[PDB]
Amino acid sequence: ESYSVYVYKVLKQVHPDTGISSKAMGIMNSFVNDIFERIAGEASRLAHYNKRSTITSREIQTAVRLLLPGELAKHAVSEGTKAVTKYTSS
Amino acid sequence: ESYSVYVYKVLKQVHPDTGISSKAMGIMNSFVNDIFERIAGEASRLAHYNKRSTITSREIQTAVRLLLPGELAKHAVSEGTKAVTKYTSS
Amino acid sequence: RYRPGTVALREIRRYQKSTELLIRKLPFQRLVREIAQDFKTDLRFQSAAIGALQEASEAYLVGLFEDTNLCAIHAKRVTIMPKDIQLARRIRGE
Amino acid sequence: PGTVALREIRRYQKSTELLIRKLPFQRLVREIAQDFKTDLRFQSAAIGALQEASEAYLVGLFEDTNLCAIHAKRVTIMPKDIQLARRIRGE
Amino acid sequence: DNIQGITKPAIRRLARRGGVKRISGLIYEETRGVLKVFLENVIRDAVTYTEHAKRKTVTAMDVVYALKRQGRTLYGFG
Amino acid sequence: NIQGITKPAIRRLARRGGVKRISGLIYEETRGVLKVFLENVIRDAVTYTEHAKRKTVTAMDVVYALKRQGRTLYGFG
Amino acid sequence: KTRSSRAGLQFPVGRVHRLLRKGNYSERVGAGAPVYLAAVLEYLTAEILELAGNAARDNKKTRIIPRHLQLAIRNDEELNKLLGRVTIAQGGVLPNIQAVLL
Amino acid sequence: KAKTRSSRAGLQFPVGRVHRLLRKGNYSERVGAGAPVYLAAVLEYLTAEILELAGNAARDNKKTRIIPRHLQLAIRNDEELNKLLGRVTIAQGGVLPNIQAVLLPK
DNA sequence: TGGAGAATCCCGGTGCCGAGGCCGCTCAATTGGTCGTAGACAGCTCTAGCACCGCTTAAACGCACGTACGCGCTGTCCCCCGCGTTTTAACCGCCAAGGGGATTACTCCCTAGTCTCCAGGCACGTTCAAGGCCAATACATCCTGT
DNA sequence: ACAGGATGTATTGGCCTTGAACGTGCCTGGAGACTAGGGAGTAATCCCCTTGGCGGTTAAAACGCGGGGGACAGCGCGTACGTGCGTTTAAGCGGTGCTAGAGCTGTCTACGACCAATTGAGCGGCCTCGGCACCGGGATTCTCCA
Repeated sequence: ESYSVYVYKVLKQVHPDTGISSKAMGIMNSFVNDIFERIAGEASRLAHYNKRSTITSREIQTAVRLLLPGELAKHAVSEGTKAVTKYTSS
Repeated sequence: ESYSVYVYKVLKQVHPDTGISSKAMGIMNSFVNDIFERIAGEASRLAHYNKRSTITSREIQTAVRLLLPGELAKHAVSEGTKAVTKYTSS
Repeated sequence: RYRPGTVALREIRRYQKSTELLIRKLPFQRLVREIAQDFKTDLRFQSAAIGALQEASEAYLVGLFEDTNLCAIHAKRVTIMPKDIQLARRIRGE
Repeated sequence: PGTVALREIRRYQKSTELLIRKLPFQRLVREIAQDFKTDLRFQSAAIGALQEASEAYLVGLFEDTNLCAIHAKRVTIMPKDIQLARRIRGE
Repeated sequence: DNIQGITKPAIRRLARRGGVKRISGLIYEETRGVLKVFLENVIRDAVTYTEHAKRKTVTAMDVVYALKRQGRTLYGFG
Repeated sequence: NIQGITKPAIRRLARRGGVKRISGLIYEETRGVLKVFLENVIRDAVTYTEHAKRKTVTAMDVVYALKRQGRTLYGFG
Repeated sequence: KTRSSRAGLQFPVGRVHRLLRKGNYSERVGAGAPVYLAAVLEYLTAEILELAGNAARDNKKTRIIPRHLQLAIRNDEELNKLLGRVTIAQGGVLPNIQAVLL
Repeated sequence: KAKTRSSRAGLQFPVGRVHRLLRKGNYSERVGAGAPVYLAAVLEYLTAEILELAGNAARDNKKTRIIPRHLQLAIRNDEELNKLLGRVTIAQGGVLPNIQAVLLPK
């Protein structure tokens, strides 16, 4: 189980004419795994501090604001909220 | 919920004629909570790495070896093994 | 009249033997609130929160000063300069 | 002495290959591991990871050592510089 | 404004506990800037924690969590 | 086996670090530092290996040890 | 039909939900959290890949190698702050020679 | 008839409370019978070590009560405890007396 | 020296090997239905964070002087650098032989879940021995003229 | 080197307040005895992959020599920071009054966990062809001298 297909689709969206080697795709998989672990751990910690049993979108938003720096966090929050609104409208 | 009673019992075992203040007791409680969290997190990660769903004394032993320095680890392992043996035999 | 350096060593000995806070409390509280105003308005603070902030800040500054003093003796000097703070923070990753 | 040294700095900061021979490193790793467990087997990718990490660590340490040396108004690096960098790093 | 309440004698006292014997005249401004940056980071994290909990008051636990997030654990405040 | 880390190799590592001039006592110091680093990492990796009752040290073990020391490595699993 | 199509994403929403439910993070997981996490991960990957592709295009190359990823990460302040304690295999270093040495 | 699990293991730390804290921190789905007996023993040993050192530090100052200064001195004068608590700040602890040799009078 | 002589960059050829596309299959994601409990909201109580006032005195500020130290300059010498033989051993390709990593099936015993009982730990309400404080005082320490 | 001399500094002895240690009720949380299901401890097998040995080539390591640049010590000068005193400023301490907001309780609902079918998205192999690395071959460009 890896993230190769999705990284490839994102690459073809951003750069429709550039390929990627097999030793860079491992770097990208490691990157995704590390960021997932960071965000999930922070969200779990936030839920534990407040005596809650559920991880919601609010926890993920707060974890993103706590981990990511500066102007990355704002764009990440915008993308997340847009995705959730689109999912709920569907 | 705190660890004051047990810290006091250990104190009167090692130093029968010495007392403790309140801020020192707060520091001791923080210390116990911190080390508990460290060992529990390491044991959880060890269980997740090997695709097991239980935290046994084996994971606690390995976490103690990974976290404590040098002779402290050896003495902690000895104490834990003695406690588990005495518990099982009774 | 004591020579230049004696009172400094005496003060080092005095302040390395005590555990009290070295910054005044009201000015630190005002600074904390002023910094907090740029994140959220109408904020209230518990006393223990500002106490914790003061403890952490003073510990951080003392450690940074120890590293800064180590950087100055490496250059054959006894006077700390901003370059020493800048080098220590660069090596620390800050 | 400036010319060849500067050329080598330019050359080695443009490449990405390993800078330590691989047979000696394997022997060093295996010799160190003997003091923890006897009759140990290594994968051919564990040693590569160890070497990558070691080289990155050493290059960063030398980057810090150079800063200390320049702080002392020198162009040569000395053991005192490594020691100061490691003390400030918390190692 | 309020950064000037961190006075020169206070910084000299802090440097004496770090074992410094002689201090230059340009140290004080640098120290004030460093302290401002450190406080900004810690207070930002603590206020984020406070906002998540739907509260209007910053508590000591928020500061402890923030400091431990920044890798500076503090004993004695809970 | 520590002498297999040669003077030319340490010079190359210093050149990648942007170093112009090197003293003659640097090489032994570098050897010692490398030994300490390797000892810590390998101890943690073999501790991960003894758990799970294996006899072969894997790459994921060294990855876990490096992560546990705050030296996360990408590209090996 | 797929939970990724309803959110306009290319990252798997179901797999993230499975990984959240079996990693011992909480007892319950809400229905919006996988979507948020997948969107954030997709955004970060897109950022890194854009910068790396630009770095590869600066040279006359049409493939991304780890060197381009390293050059992209170190030349951006935000990504450098995020990935500050991470080592990339076969990435090298940024070429910088300090003055006074010339 | 009832006997505590700490009396069975010869401990002073609460095995029953550690068991509850292990099942409510989301560390696994099942917890073994001997894990809280091992963890409690380790915690008790570490507490006893720190308390012994701090009590000696307090007796060396003609005092009969431990204060944070004694804990800080004990932690920073021991090579292994210092490594275990190298990134920890102790409130009202202060620092270790240390002046560099070059700064002393000639 | 603005003339040499290596270093580097720019040009095609090329070939090879690794990325990218195509097809068969299985297992994990989607859908529909139900349930029980976690989170949401309203009403209530009362603790604690904020704000003002006046006095007192401990720090903060300011000022002038003289000294120790930062910084630049110069000289010596020795130790790193660069270069041309020899000499060592890493690297590569090939073959050979078990150790042990990785699955799979069967079975038992260990951990979760429930109900009942009961004692260990927590919140209050006195008290009397630590430790901080104040004069009072004999030593240990710094600086300087001789 | 040394001997007064003013100063900081380590000793007692006596009061003397608060906080540390103790004793009581009582209310949850820990413990005891069953029951039932699946996690994991054991065997057994297959085949990947690790280790070991060997011959040949050649790129890299080692060794020695000769010379210049850089580290380090000594000296002089001048700026600026330490020391001590007299003058302002605001931190600190109480006391009072006032809400804003945090913590707890009760009830009702909608959201998330299970569970059983079902089908297509995503690895796994198998090809196939161009990016890229390499390989010469000129063209162009940095360092040092009459």
